[PDB]
Amino acid sequence: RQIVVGICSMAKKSKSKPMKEILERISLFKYITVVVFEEEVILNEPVENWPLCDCLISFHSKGFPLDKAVAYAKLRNPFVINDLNMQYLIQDRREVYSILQAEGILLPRYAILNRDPNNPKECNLIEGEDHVEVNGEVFQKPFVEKPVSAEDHNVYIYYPTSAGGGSQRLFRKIGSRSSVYSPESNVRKTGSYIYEEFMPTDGTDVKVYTVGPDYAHAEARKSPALDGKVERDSEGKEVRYPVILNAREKLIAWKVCLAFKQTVCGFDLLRANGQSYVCDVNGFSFVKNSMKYYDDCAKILGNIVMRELAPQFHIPWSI
Ligand SMILES: Nc1ncnc2c1ncn2[C@@H]1O[C@H](COP(=O)(O)OP(=O)(O)O)[C@@H](O)[C@H]1O
Ligand SMILES: [Mg+2]
Ligand SMILES: [Mg+2]
Ligand SMILES: [Mg+2]
Repeated sequence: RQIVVGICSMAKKSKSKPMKEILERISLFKYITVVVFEEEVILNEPVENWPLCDCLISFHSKGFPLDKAVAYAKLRNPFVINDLNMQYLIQDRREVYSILQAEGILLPRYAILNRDPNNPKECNLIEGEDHVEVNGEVFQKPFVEKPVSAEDHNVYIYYPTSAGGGSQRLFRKIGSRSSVYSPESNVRKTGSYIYEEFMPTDGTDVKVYTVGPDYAHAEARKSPALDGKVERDSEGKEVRYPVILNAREKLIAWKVCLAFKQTVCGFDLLRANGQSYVCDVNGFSFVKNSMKYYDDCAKILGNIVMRELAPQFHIPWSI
C-alpha cells in the first residue's frame, strides 16, 4: 500500500511544466503515489467527494477556492506541506509585513494607509511635492506605493523632483515590459496602500525559493524599478543572474519558510546598504528551467513525506 500525495491547485498550476517535472520525480519514490486533483472537481464537487490523500500539497492562486481546501484538510486531516490558513494572510501585504516584523526580519521602513472607500479624503495622508506623510510618518521621495492586496502587482515608485519627478508604474510582466514611466507625480487617491522607503540595490532583485527551511535556491533578475524593459535570451527566456545566499540570508529563508508555514515558499530580497531586506512573500513557488532544482526539490519533498509518514505505514525509513 502506497502513501498518497495529493496535489490541489488550479489547472494552470497543476499542469505547469515545473509542476510536472517535480511530480514525475516524486513518483519515483517506491512507496509514494501522486494524485493530482482535477480542476473541475476542486471547483464543482463538494470536498466530501475529493480524492483521499495522506499528504496534501495545496496552494491558492487566482480563482482557487481556499475555503474548500481548508474544509477538505479539516475533513481528512492529511499531513499538510504548505499551511492553508496562512494563505489567507499571504494575500494581504499588511499581514505579510506584520509577520516579518514579528520574526525580527529586516524589511523596508513602511506605513499602512487604510482608506475608507466611502470617505476617501478622511484617511491619514498628507502630500507634498517631494514627500508623503502617512499616519504622521514622513516618506521622502523616492518611495514605493503597494496595493494592500498582494495579488495586485500595480506597485508604483515615485521619483524625487531632483530626478525629474513622475513615477514608475510596475505591473505583471507583459511580453517585453515590466514597468513604464508616468509623468504623474502625485500618489493614487483611491484604494488602500502600503508606503515604504525605497531601498537602493545594484539594479537587481534577488528571488529566493525555499524547499523546507534548510534549502533555498536564489537567483537575480533586473529590477522593474529601473526602466522596465525585460531582458531576454536567445530562446526568449528572461535573463537571470547567479546568486549564492550569505549566512544572514540563509537564516532569513529559514525564518520565512517557518513563519509562514510554507514548505515551498518564494520571497524577494533587496540587497541594499550592506544588508538584505525582504519586500515580498509569495508562498508556493517553483524555480523554472533548472534541472538541479527539479531534482533537489522532488528529493526533499519525498524525503519529508517519508520521514513523517513511513512509521504509520510500517515502511522502513532510516533517520
Ligand atoms: N522598498 C522597495 N525598494 C526598492 N524596490 C522595491 C521596494 N519594494 C518593492 N520594490 C521593487 O518593486 C518590485 C515589486 O514589488 P513587490 O513587493 O515584489 O511586489 P509584487 O508582489 O507585485 O511582486 C520588487 O521586485 C522590487 O524591484
Ligand atoms: Mg512511486
Ligand atoms: Mg515581488
Ligand atoms: Mg508578490
